[PDB]
Amino acid sequence: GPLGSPEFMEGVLYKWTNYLTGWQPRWFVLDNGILSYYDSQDDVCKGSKGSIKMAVCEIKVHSADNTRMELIIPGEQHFYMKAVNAAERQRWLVALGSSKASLTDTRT
Repeated sequence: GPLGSPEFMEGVLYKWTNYLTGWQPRWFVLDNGILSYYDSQDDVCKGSKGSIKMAVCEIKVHSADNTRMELIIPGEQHFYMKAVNAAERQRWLVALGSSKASLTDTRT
């Protein structure tokens, strides 16, 4: 994953809401082992209202290189994330996937 270059990642992901609404892009940034969500980029500066703690949350990454990844945090969870394309997904995989590999606390 992150090698030498600063381990920072930012962008949006597909988030499922309802069948009527379809899909809604939401803003996510990976920093310091925490994956935080915001309403927009400007909203980031206001201060996070909520975040996903990667050290306690699994980013589900297997092998198939494509946009589909899953975030599971026991209690809240049910976060499905999908990038623009598999390449974009790989960017998230660089920051997030490194967290998966030998992560803390009781997993699975």
